[PDB]
Amino acid sequence: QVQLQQSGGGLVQPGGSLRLSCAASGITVSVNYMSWVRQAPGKGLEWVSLIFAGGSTFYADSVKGRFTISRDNSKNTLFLHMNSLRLEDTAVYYCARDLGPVGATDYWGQGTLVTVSSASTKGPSVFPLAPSSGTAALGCLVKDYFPEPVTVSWNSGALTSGVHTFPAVLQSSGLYSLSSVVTVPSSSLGTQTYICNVNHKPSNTKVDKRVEPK
Amino acid sequence: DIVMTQTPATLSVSPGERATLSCRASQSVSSNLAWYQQKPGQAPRLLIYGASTRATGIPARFSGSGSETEFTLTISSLQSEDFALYYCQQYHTWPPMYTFGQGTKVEIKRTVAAPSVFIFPPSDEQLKSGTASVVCLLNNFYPREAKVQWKVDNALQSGNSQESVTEQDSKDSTYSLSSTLTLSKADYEKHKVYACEVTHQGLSSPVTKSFNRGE
Amino acid sequence: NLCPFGEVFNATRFASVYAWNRKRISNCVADYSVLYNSASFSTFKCYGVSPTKLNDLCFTNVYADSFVIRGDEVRQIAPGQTGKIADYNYKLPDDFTGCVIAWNSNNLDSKVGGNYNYRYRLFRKSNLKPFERDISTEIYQAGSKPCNGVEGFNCYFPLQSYGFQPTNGVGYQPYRVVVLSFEL
Ligand SMILES: *[C@@H]1O[C@H](CO)[C@@H](O)[C@H](O)[C@H]1NC(C)=O
Repeated sequence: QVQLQQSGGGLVQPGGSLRLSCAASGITVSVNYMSWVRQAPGKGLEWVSLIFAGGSTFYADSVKGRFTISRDNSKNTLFLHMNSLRLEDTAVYYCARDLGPVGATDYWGQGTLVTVSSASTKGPSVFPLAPSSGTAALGCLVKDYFPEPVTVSWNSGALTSGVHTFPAVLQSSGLYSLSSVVTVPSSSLGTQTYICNVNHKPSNTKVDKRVEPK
Repeated sequence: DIVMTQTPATLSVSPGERATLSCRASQSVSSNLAWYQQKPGQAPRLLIYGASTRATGIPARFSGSGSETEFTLTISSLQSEDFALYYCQQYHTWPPMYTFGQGTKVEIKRTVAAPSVFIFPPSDEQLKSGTASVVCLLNNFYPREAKVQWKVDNALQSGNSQESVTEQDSKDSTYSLSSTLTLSKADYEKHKVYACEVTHQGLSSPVTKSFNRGE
Repeated sequence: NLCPFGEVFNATRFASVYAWNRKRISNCVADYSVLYNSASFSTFKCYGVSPTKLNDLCFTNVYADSFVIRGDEVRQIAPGQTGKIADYNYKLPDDFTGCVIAWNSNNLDSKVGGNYNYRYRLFRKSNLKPFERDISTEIYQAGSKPCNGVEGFNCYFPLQSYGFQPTNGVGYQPYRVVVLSFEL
């Protein structure tokens, strides 16, 4: 079939090296224009490098001297060697076959994420958010953890309606911070108990925290 | 590089209506332009190439037009599966590179909805660590455009908060905003009143929800 | 005898870069110092020899290559260069001994609505040897499924036409190129 399966992504310290793979199916890498496109989290797409079928290699000005594109005809796999990584290079990297005016960039890879940071797997810190004075609202605060993700549920999944789990935010301390709230009728406050279930598989952290007003 | 500018940044359309997306190039790219659709968590998918040629397997409701510096992607009848991000791409500089537009988010349209504003003071378990995180919540509002102004004793706080917006809800198609005001425990007692101003299209006046430290 | 350079530079029609013309001239004399100071040429770079001292040297044959590319691709007509033109159309050797002449031809080769006569090779399995000419129009087999000379998916015509309009940018406007190489 026509497939561009990727691999090799993960966590890398700033300045180190990481090599990405782009296994091709049905499409011959050594006979096509093969490029590497990265997309910063929440930003647009950026072209990184490109190799010709004849062996010519071109790179963007932001990765020149640090990145190296290559291929292996026997395995039919495109590669990208990333050196001297920094906080810039943290993005989701795609590989794609390009056709210019004969089909543009038709087939893409599924994407492999490259995260560049310098912090071990720290467990989260779950703090409650008590409601104050129509309906009320309460939630939990999952602060200072690394890396993504953290799964937060309420009443072990028994409370689905009215829950909003916000995406994490990368604070300047390198760690993450996530918020999860839920609006409930103000009547069932003392009768119905609320417990948020925070799980952190990387650090192996499972904490249940009770939320109640002051 | 040739700069690609897409307009609008966000397009709110109802299913069945027509969606029109523009993309302007800083320099002439003739007809060397492509359009892509990208759903959350998925790779981009080619829709149009050569400014107007549909890719293989793309429904007939998609159509591209334009040349030189102005281009347009048109979805004649928007379907529920068509709500995603859309990117244009010039490849007149393809001999080596190519540039994308910043993207246009097509989302389900709905009536203006005012946000329910809640404010949460920092917990006691956190104050024992040295930091105090004040949290303000905007729940189930529309559109996404909503400004959150942190007032500490009626002093605007800049460079102190971080916001966070959710995707469109599956049933009400609204958003939820979470701004977190983090500061040191020492600086938490240097002030008294912690507020949270909220300006939104569904509010005739900016709504403020505040509290007093120790009340 | 004098070198018939007027038939090369002042030629009414130039060839596409994928099928670059070559004019073999048989040991003549010419005032190369006159061509250098001519304001008609916007690009004139010689390698391995100076432009003024060309009339002070001798050779068996001087080859006059001629083609048309866009402005941005003029920088590829040089030793040790890569790109769509240097790899798949016209390649100069790393030890090139000669000169590279080029001038804007927007008033000549650009037509309102596009002049699509000039073409270039877009697909090729490997780069070109120096001074190699590839004019094959066989359908480029990009996948494992052969093409049988039929365009389609993974089956592309290896040539693409230049879009030369007068309103194009200088990097995309047509530039006529003449390369002089010598043989001792
Ligand atoms: C082309 O012809 C003009 C006169 O028509 C002459 O001035 C010019 O030098 C010629 N160019 C060359 C390269 O001989």
